[PDB]
Amino acid sequence: MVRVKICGITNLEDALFSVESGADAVGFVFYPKSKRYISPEDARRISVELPPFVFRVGVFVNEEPEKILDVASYVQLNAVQLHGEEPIELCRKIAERILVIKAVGVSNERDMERALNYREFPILLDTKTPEYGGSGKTFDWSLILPYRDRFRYLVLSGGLNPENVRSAIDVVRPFAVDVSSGVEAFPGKKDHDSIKMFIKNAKGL
Amino acid sequence: MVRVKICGITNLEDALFSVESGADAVGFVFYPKSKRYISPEDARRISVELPPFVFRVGVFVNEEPEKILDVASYVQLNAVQLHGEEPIELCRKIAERILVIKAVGVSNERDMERALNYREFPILLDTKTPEYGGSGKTFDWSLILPYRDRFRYLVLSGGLNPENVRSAIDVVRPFAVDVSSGVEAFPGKKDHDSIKMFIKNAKGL
Repeated sequence: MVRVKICGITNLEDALFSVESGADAVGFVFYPKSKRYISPEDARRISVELPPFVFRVGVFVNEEPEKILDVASYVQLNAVQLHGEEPIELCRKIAERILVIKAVGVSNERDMERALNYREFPILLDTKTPEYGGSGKTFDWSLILPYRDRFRYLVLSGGLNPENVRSAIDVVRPFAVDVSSGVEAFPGKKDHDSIKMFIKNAKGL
Repeated sequence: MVRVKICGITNLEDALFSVESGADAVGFVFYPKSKRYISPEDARRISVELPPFVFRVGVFVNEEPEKILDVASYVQLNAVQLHGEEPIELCRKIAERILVIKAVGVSNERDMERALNYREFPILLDTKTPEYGGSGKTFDWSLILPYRDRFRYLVLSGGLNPENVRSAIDVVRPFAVDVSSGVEAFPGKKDHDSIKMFIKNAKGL
């Protein structure tokens, strides 16, 4: 069965609803220019309130290493998602202290070739970018297939929503699936019926 | 749906099988006198290999605080399970840095009253002790019921096995369920068919 991360959580109620509906991880965006940004202090409040067995992931975009580690210990993150153009050296330094997921933008196979240099880390494939946080009237999920067994663990991301998750999962059969705006009411606020349906469809409940 | 932690993991293959069968957390026992003991070094090897979105919990029994924190950062644990007679002060100090689950032995309601002093932390109720790591031709799960809503998150433990999990869960409706010997081939080695059935029955798959 697939794991599900709900990203862009900005408030306690959305986080708790996610956990109770079956989400395995919640994500906090620590990138200042994001509309889904949450301060380490606001995030800490939420993290501390959440139950065990649910990953708290912090999203950073080209943040300097020392700051990433300080926010992680403060907010008590379980993993760091490096979503910029961080070099493997930076990734390897962070990995000495906390688990790192390297996010890579992907739109064609040259991007998948770039992704293969990071194969030592769990990879989050952020499909069809920039545009927004993801999206497409279904990205050709099959183009990722020939590279699937080259990675240890794969998290599918970008444009996933309640109507298209199952298809994406059937094709790729990833370890996890990730979503932010595909289950939003508006920027920073989740739509509960959407989170419910997304998890039900992704997991086959 | 309930979360499932498989405790007493001593080897990589048992851990990976647990994750792939649906377990949400794996537990490493760092109590030297346990037959399921694993050194921080051996545990680190396994932790580093596991995918994200799966909790690594470390089990300590009356260990001094500084040593608990060192093993946690070294092995990259996501939570600490204090399974001795640790006072709330020790629990509160550890909690400043990493999530803590307080395990409490429970056989009657005086024990549940003792458990209520730790209600600020997620509680693991270790039913019917000492004897072994748990057990009973079903502990009267219903005695925990009147105390259920006093705790934030509850992890049911002790004597759970593939045949009795559903019943225990129906009665209490805990956040999680925990098992070690109920899915073992012998001390330290898991039986894969048992892990499979336990998770399938606990989660209703």
